[PDB]
Amino acid sequence: SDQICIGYHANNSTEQVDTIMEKNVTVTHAQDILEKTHNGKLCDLNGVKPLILKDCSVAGWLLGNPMCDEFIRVPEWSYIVERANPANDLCYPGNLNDYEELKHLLSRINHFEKILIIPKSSWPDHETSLGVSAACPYQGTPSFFRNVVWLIKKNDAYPTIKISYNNTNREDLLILWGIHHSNNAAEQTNLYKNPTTYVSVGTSTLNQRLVPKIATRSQVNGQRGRMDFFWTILKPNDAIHFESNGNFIAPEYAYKIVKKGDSTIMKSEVEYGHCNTKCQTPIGAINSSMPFHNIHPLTIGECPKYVKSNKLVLATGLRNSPGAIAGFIEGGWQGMVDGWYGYHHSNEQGSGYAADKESTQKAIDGVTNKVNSIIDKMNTQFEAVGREFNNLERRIENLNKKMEDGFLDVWTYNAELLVLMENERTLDFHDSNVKNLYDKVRLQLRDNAKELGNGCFEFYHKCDNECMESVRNGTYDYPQYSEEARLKREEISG
Amino acid sequence: SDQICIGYHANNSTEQVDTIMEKNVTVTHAQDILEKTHNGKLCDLNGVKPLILKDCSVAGWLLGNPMCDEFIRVPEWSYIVERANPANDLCYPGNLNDYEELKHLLSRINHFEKILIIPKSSWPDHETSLGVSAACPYQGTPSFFRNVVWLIKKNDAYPTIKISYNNTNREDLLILWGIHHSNNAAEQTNLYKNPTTYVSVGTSTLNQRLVPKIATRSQVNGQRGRMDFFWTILKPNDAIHFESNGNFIAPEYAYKIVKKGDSTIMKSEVEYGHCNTKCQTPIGAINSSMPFHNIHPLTIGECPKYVKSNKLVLATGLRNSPGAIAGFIEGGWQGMVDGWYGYHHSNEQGSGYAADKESTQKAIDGVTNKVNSIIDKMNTQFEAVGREFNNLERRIENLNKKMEDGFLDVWTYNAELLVLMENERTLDFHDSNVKNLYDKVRLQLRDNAKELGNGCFEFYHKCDNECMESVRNGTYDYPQYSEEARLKREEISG
Amino acid sequence: SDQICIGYHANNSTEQVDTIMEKNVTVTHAQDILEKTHNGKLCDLNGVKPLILKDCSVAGWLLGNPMCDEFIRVPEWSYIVERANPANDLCYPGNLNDYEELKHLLSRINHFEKILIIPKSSWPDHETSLGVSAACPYQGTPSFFRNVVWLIKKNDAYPTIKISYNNTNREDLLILWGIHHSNNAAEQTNLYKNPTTYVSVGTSTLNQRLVPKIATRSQVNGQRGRMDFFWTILKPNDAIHFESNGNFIAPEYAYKIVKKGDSTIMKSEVEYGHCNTKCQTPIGAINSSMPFHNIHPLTIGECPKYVKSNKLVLATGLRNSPGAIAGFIEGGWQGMVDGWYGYHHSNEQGSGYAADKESTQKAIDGVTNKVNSIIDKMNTQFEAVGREFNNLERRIENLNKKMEDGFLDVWTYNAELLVLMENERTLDFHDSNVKNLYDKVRLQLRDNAKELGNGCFEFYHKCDNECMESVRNGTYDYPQYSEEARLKREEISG
Ligand SMILES: *[C@@H]1O[C@H](CO)[C@@H](O[C@@H]2O[C@H](CO)[C@@H](O[C@@H]3O[C@H](CO)[C@@H](O)[C@H](O)[C@@H]3O)[C@H](O)[C@H]2NC(C)=O)[C@H](O)[C@H]1NC(C)=O
Ligand SMILES: *[C@@H]1O[C@H](CO)[C@@H](O[C@@H]2O[C@H](CO)[C@@H](O)[C@H](O)[C@H]2NC(C)=O)[C@H](O)[C@H]1NC(C)=O
Ligand SMILES: *[C@@H]1O[C@H](CO)[C@@H](O[C@@H]2O[C@H](CO)[C@@H](O)[C@H](O)[C@H]2NC(C)=O)[C@H](O)[C@H]1NC(C)=O
Ligand SMILES: *[C@@H]1O[C@H](CO)[C@@H](O)[C@H](O)[C@H]1NC(C)=O
Ligand SMILES: *[C@@H]1O[C@H](CO)[C@@H](O)[C@H](O)[C@H]1NC(C)=O
Ligand SMILES: *[C@@H]1O[C@H](CO)[C@@H](O)[C@H](O)[C@H]1NC(C)=O
Repeated sequence: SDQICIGYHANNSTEQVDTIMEKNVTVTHAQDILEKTHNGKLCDLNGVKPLILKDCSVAGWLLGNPMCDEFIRVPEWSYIVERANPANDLCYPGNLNDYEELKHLLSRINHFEKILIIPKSSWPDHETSLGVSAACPYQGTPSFFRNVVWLIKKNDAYPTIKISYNNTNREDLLILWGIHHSNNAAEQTNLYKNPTTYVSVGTSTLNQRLVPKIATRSQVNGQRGRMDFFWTILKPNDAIHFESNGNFIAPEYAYKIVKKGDSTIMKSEVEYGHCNTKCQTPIGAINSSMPFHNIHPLTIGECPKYVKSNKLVLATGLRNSPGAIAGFIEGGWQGMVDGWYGYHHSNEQGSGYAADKESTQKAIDGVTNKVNSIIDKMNTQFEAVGREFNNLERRIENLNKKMEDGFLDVWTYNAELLVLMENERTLDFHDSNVKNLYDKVRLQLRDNAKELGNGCFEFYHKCDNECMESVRNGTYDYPQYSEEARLKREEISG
Repeated sequence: SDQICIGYHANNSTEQVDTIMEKNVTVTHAQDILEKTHNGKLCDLNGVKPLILKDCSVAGWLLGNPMCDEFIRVPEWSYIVERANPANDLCYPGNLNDYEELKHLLSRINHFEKILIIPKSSWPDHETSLGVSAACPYQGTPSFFRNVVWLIKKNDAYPTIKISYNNTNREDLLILWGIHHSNNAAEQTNLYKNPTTYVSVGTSTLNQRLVPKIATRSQVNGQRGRMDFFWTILKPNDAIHFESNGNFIAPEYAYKIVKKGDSTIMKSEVEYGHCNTKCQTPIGAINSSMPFHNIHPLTIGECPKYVKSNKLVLATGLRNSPGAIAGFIEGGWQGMVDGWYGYHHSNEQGSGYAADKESTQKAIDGVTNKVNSIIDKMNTQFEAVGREFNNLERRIENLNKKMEDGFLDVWTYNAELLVLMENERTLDFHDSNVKNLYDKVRLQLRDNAKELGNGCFEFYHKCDNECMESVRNGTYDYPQYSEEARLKREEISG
Repeated sequence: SDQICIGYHANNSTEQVDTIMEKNVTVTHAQDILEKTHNGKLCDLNGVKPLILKDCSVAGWLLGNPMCDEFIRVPEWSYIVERANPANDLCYPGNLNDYEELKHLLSRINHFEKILIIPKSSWPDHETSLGVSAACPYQGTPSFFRNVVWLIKKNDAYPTIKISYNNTNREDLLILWGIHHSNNAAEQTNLYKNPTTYVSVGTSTLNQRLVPKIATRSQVNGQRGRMDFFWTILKPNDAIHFESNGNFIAPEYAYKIVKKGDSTIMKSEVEYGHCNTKCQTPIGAINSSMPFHNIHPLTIGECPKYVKSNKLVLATGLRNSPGAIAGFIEGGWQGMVDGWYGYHHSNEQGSGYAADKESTQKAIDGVTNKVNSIIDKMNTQFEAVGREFNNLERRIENLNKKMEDGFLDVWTYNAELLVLMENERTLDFHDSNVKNLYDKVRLQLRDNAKELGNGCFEFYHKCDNECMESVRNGTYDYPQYSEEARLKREEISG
C-alpha cells in the first residue's frame, strides 16, 4: 500500500542557539547579529582623514613647539588622534587655558589655515629675536614656540605696547597669546625693564587682564618659570586689542577656522590605513549593518550599540538532530535537501523526498523578515565618544560613566532577551508550520487514507506520482478516489 | 447536503499593521499608540501661565533695559519663553555673571515681586541722574537700566560709599549690582574722581571684590566701556554690605522670589493660546495619554517618550481580506457582523450566522487589556528639556546630547519591536481561537458528526435550531442523538 | 469500558499573576523578581568598611575642627557617610575650594595616613598659639582647626615666610592651606603687621596667589571675617613652596593618599551594622541576585536596576482554578501530586493517577531556565549614586536627574512588559504541553479507542496496567489490539 509522509529539513549543522527556555539547541542555520570584527586600522571618516598628531599634543601643535618634528598642516579633518602620552607638549612649562574645550572645538574642522597676523616688524621698540629658551631647543640651539613671539626689552627699556588687529578675513580667527611668570625680581628686570607688569586683552566679548605671579615654583623641563597661554575666536570685522608693559607672549601666527560638525579626540596607537569608514574605534574601524557590537566603547561615527556580550545568535533554520518536530513526527530528514518542510512519498513507481515550495518559501520570508526587523529597526545616529574632562572634573566624568554604563546595561539586557525570546518563537514557528502541513494533507485525504500516527498517511487506493504531486500541489481529488478508498476500507482484516 | 461551518469576522477595513514576520498585513481594526498631533500653541502648564519675554532677554528684563517692559506683572510662571535672538539684552555692553544658572533658577518661580530696596535718596554725596547712555536709549534719547543706578561723582568728588541692606522681608531676595570698566584714566577721572577704585560686596556667603579693567576694547552698541553685573540671593534676616569709591552700578530695585521647583527656558516664536496642558513643546502643546510621541524633543512637562517613528500601529482586530485564518478557512465572513468568531449553518429551514459570544468576549477583553497594558505601564514623570549651556560648555552639552540620543534610540527600538512582536502574537491568538472553536464542536459532536474538511461539519442527524444553540451555548447532549445518528450514519454509503 | 484521561496539576495556591491579556490570574506557583527588602543597616562594601563621619563634614574632618575626631583609625574605606547637616563643619566661616571634587576624590581611598609635614618649630618669628576664635570652640573655649596653623605677628612684626616641603613619601600628599580675610585696616595691622599682604603657593603644576579681601561682611558664627581654604595633591618627589607676609593659614598636617577607585558620599543617619554587602542604600543594605529593586535610588555597589513598581511576579506553575486547560479538559486535578501533566486510568485492576514525567521534567526545566535567564542576563556593574553638585551647578544636577529618571522609566517599562509577555507565554506553554500530551495519546490509540470529548479516551479492548504504562511511555502496540478493537467497535454499532 502507498503512503505519504510529512517531514522537515535536517542537515550536518552543529551550530547552537539559546532560547528563553532551552540552552545549547542545535539548529540547521543560525546568524550572529553581534559585530565582532574590525580592520585594525585608522581610517578616514565619511571621506575625511583624521588629524593624526603623532608626537605632538594639540597645545604644542597649535603654539608651534619647535621640538615637534613634522607639520604638513591639513585644511580639514574629521577627528583628532593623539596618542596616550605625547612626548612634545609645552616645551617651556605652563598652561593652555580652557584646553579641553579648545580640543573639543578643534575635534572636527571644516577649514584650517595658518596665517601671519602680526609680523615681528610690528615691534620696532622691543627685542624680537632673544625670546628664546633651552627648554625649547631646535637643532641644538635654544628656541621657542614658533607661532608666538616672546618679546624682550630693548636698550634696557620696555615701552608700553598698545596694538590692535582687525579680522579682515571672512572666517573666524583662532588667536593665541600668553603671559610669562618669571622667577624673581632680578629675572623680571633682566627680561623686561619694568618690575610690575600686566597684559590686557580686549575684543567685543573678551575683557581680560593678566598679572605675572613672580614666585618660587618647582622645576619642570629645567625651568621654574611658567607660561600661561590663552585663546579666543575673533569673529570677522571684530578687532583684538593688546596692551602690555612686560611679560607679554604676543601672537605672531593665527588660524583661519571654519567649523561645522563636532567630534572628539581619540587616543590610539593604531596606524593609518588609507581606508574609509562610518564607525571608528581606537583599535580599528567597523564596516557593519549589525545593531550591536562588543569591540570598543570609545567610538566615533554611526556605530552599532555597544554591549557586553560574546555572541547574539538568532536561529534561522530548524531544530536539528545530526506534537511536531521531535513529537509525533519522530525526527528530521537528512534526505530532504531543497526545503524546510515537505513530503516523502511511496508508491510503486518509486520513493522520494519533495519539498513543499509554498510553506517553505513563506517561512523563509518570515524568518528573513524577522532578522531584518531586528536589524533595520535600530536607529543609529552619529556619536563621538571620548574622555574630555580634566583632573578637577571627575564628577562630570562619573556622570558620563554612569550614562555609558546604563546604556550598555540596557542594550545588553534587551539584546540578550530579544534573541532568546525570538529564538523560542522561531522554533515554535517551525513546529506550527509542520503541524499545519500535516493537517492540510489530512484534510486533502480524509477517509481516503488512514492516519498512521507518525506523520504518515496510508492510502486506501493507489496514488501514482501524478496523484502524489497532486497531494503536494494542493490538488487532491477526494470524491474521485472515493470508492477505490471505499472498497479497500471496508475490505480490512485484521 | 446540510452544513455548519466555523468562521470569523471580516469587514471593509484597509488598516494595515506589521508583525515581526509579515509586513503590510490588512486587519479589521487597528490602533496607533504614537502621538503625532499638537495644538500649535503655547499654553499654561498645569494651570500656570508661562513668562513670555517678548523680544527681551532674561538679562535685559531683570536689569530693566529701558526698551524692556517695565509694566510686566507676572507674579508666577511655570516656564520662560524666549525668542531665538532677543533684540533687547544688555543695552550697555558687558556681562551678567552666572547667567545660565540664573536663568535655570528663574525657569519656574512660585512668587516674584519687584520691590524698591535702595532709593535714590540714599546717595546724598553722589550724582544719581547722570548715569545715562546712548547705548541704552529710551524713545531715542540716552537712558539706562531702570532697576540699577549708575552713580557719578559730585562736585569733583566721589566719597567712599558704605551702605547695607537687611532683608526684612519673608522671602529670598534676588539682588543685582555691577561694575563699570572705563576706557582710560581721563574718562575714569571724568566720571569718578578716584583713579584706583573697587567694589566690595559681602553677605553671609558672598565675599566679592571687583576692580575695573581700564583698557582699550572694541566698540559694542557704540561703547568701548563695559559693565559686568553680578547677582546674589539674600536670605531673610541676612544683610548685604556694599562699599565702593567708584565705578559702582548700585542696586535700586530687587526681587522677592519664592521657588518651589524647576523647569527650563523654551526657545519659541509660537504664540500663547490661553490653553492648559501637561506637556508643552516649542511648536505646540500635547494632550495625550499615549506612551510615545514624535513631535519635538525639547519638551516641558509630563510627556510621552520621544521616538523617531512615523507610526506605532497595534492590531486589535483579525486578519482581513476585503493554522486557521487563511489556512483551512478560506477567508473571513463579511456576513457575520456582531462578533469575532462564530458559526454559519445551512439546513432546510435556512442559513444563518451566530457568533460564539463567550470566546468573542474573551478575545475582545484580552486585546483591549493588551493595548491598555502597553499604554498604562508607561511611567511618565515631569522633565524639562532645554539648551542651557554656553559656548565654553560644549563638553557638557555634548554629554546631554549623547544622553538624549541614547534614550531616543532605546525607546524607538523598544517601541518598534514591541509593536511587531505583540502584533504577531495577536494574530496568532486569533488563529488559535478559531482552531479551538473548530475543535470545541468536534469534541462535543464526536461520532455523532462528520468532518467536511474546509471549516465545515456535516451532521449525522438533522439538528433543529434549539439543538444548534445547544451546540453553541455548551450543552449538546451526546447520548440524546447518538443512535438516530448511528443508524443514519450506518446509511450514508451511499 | 476501560479509560485513560489526560490532565494537569492543580493545588490550593491563591497566588496571582498578570499577563499582557489577563489580570489577576490564579496559578499554582509564582516568583517575585523584584527585590523589596533591606537589612536596615550600613555595612562594609565588598569587605571594606565605610568612613563614617559622625557629625563632622569632610571639611571639618580634614582641617581638624577641634570638635572633630582625627578619623585616623580607618586606613581605607569604600564610601563616606555624612549626616544630612553635619554639626561640625568649617567652624570659622568661609570656603574650601573645589570642595565637591575633593569629596569625590576622597569617596573611596585605598590608603590614607595623616602625617606631620610642617611643625610649629618652623615658625620661630611668628606667633603660633594666638590664632583662636569663639567660632571654633573646643570645650566651650575658643580654639581653631588643629591640622592648620593661624600664624600671627610676633613683637609687632610679621617677617615674610618662605618655606618648602618636598614629598619624600612614595604616595600622593593631600595638602591644605588657607588665607584669612580680615575686616578692616585696624584688625589687619593688629593680627599681622603689614597692611597689604599675599600668599603664594607653587608646585610643578600649582601657581597660586591669594590676596585678602578686607571688607564688611555679615556675622557668621559670631565672625565677620572669613577664611578661604585651598588644597592640592603633591605628587611624590615634588615640592610645595609657600611664601607670605600675612594672613597665611599654614599647613601642619597632611594626608598620604593612595587611590584606586572612586565612589560617592552617602547621606544617612542609619548606624553601622558590622555586616558586609555588595549593594548599600542610605536606609539599608541589599543582598540579592534579583535584577530589579524598588528600595532607594541613591545606591552604592553592584545593585539591581532601580524601578518604580511594587511587584514583578513571574508565573512558574500552571493556571489554577479552585486550547487545553479550560478548553476540552474542563479543569485541573487536585489528586495528581508528583507532576505537572499526566494521566488517569481505569481498568479491572484499578484507577489511579500517573504523571507524564518526561513532559513534566522538560516543562519544569524550561520554566526554571526562563526565570534564570531573566535573572542572569542582567549585567550589573559597580555604580555610586550620590548628590555631588552645589547650588550653582543646578544645570548639571538637572542633567543627572534627567538621566536617572530616564533610566528608571526605561527599566520600569521593560521589566513590567517582560513580566506580562513572559507570563502570557508561560501559560500558553502549559496549555500547548497538555494538548501535545493529549495528541500523543490520541495518535498512539487511533481507532482502537473512542475520543470522549473531555480529555479521556475509552478503549475498544481491555488495557491492563502494562498496556496503560505503554500508552504513558509513548509505545502503545496498536497492531496488537487493532483487530479485537475493530470487532468490538463493529459490535457496539449496533
Ligand atoms: C574692522 O574693519 C572693518 C572694515 O573692514 C570695520 O567695519 C567697517 O565700517 C565702515 C563704517 O563704520 C563700513 O563702511 C561703510 O560706511 C557707510 C557709511 O556711510 C555705510 O553706509 C556702508 O554700508 C558701510 O557701513 C565698512 O563697510 C565696514 N567694513 C566691513 C568689512 O564691515 C570694523 O568696524 C572694524 N572693527 C573695529 C573694531 O574697528
Ligand atoms: C535684620 O533685622 C532683624 C530685625 O529687624 C534682626 O533680627 C533681630 O535680632 C535680635 C537679636 O539681636 C532679636 O532679638 C530680634 O527678635 C530679631 N528680629 C527679628 C524680626 O527676627 C536681624 O539680626 C537683622 N540682621 C542683620 C544681619 O543685621
Ligand atoms: C625630594 O625627595 C626625593 C626622594 O628622596 C629626592 O629624590 C632622590 O634624590 C636622590 C639624590 O638626588 C637620588 O639618589 C634618589 O634616587 C632620588 N629618588 C627619587 C625617587 O627621585 C629629591 O632629590 C628630593 N629633592 C630635594 C630638593 O630634596
Ligand atoms: C554549551 O556548550 C558549550 C560547548 O560548546 C559548553 O561549554 C557549555 O557548558 C554548554 N552549556 C550547557 C548549559 O550545557
Ligand atoms: C506597504 O505599503 C506602503 C504604502 O501604504 C508602500 O509604500 C510600501 O512599499 C509597502 N511595503 C511592502 C513591503 O509592500
Ligand atoms: C486584583 O486583586 C486586587 C486584590 O487582590 C484588587 O484590588 C484588584 O482590583 C484586582 N484587579 C482586578 C482587575 O480585578
